[PDB]
Amino acid sequence: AKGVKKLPKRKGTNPIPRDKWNSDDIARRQLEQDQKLHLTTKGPHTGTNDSFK
Amino acid sequence: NQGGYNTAGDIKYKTADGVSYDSLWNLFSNVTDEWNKHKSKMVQLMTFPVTNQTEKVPRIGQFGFEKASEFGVPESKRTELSFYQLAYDFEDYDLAFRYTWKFLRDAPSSQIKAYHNQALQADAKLIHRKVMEAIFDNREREADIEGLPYKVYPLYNGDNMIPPEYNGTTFSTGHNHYLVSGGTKIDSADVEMAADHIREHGYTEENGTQLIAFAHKAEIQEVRRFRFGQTNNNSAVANYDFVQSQGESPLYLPNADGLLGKQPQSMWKGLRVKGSYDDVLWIEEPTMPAGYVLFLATGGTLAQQNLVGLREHEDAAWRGLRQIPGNQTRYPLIDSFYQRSFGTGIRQRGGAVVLQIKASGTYDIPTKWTNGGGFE
Repeated sequence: AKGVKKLPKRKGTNPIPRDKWNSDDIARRQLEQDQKLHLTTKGPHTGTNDSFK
Repeated sequence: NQGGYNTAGDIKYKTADGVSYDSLWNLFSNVTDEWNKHKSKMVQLMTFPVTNQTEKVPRIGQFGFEKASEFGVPESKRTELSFYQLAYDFEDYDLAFRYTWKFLRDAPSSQIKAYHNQALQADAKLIHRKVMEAIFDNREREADIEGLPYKVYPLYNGDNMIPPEYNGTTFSTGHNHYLVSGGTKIDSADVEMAADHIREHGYTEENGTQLIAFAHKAEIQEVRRFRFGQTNNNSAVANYDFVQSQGESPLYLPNADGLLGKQPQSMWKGLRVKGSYDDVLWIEEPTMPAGYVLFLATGGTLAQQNLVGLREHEDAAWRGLRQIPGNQTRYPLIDSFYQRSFGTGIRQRGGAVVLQIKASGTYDIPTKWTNGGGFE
């Protein structure tokens, strides 16, 4: 067979290029773990409010 | 509006050409209103029913070993926790329907049913206004809940909250999401600035979000003219190009070097999409005031929950729109009330941006959504 591969070219609309990285995938996977760091509470209905901003 | 008791003398029987007013009122007695369905859909996709949670609990410190010895013992290790919460407003609203005994004897039943159908549409207008001014009014509100004071919040507004650090970028006090464009017409630097003000807090396309922009026709007709490397308004140069949604009017592709963007689908969330610039989808929003754009994050890891929390009364007997029997009855005068009570607040203070197109100075709240201004 021929040794040359034809490169792909820009179609009429072509997606925005965004660099994939390993450090960005670590940060992405960490954030979907950090998204479990919440507790359900009794809300403002406690006769105290000192945990509220 | 028009008001007071309904009286004999307000009753019309037939038109000058002999059509009965009962038949005319019977057009309005049962129909849903397309505009108040749209306003109800904007509430449905822009709100969540409030539930009680902490904000994200900050992570504990991490340990490290020490090089051992044959005689000594190592040093001791420790950590500590912290957490916080946010609150939501609440208020009561009511309307009246007062009549005379002659009016209820003589008036067509279709007029009474039309007045009831109009009360349900007065509720839709109220809830919509109160959701939108939770976003567009950039002022902090006090609320009292069980007799204690609380603070309830807009988006970041130049206040003393510091947004949490993300990927090693740390924010200051004075962080803000009520932005002024610095020019009479929108440009691509305004759009890219505003979308990056969201995406610096997380909320990125790699985290699986979609950004949406809701805008008036006068700003969409500028944005759809952005093309890569060309000059816009205010001497900005576009870094992307606007790609039409698949359902728009046909367009010639300008170059063999094709458009820098993916083509959007026809609709998002049952709303029609104009197109996309950067990765944000643009929606022609008829409710939007002229000089303003709302940018909003959605989906992915961080935005599974809609922007504005709706708080209703804690007891089911006081939730929803209710009819109260009223305290003039049968003769000579009749009275009846509608009552609803609810309120609003934002949890995700960075999940959206409001951009105002004006030449210079501070942000102005849209008059139709100033918090004290009315009930529509």
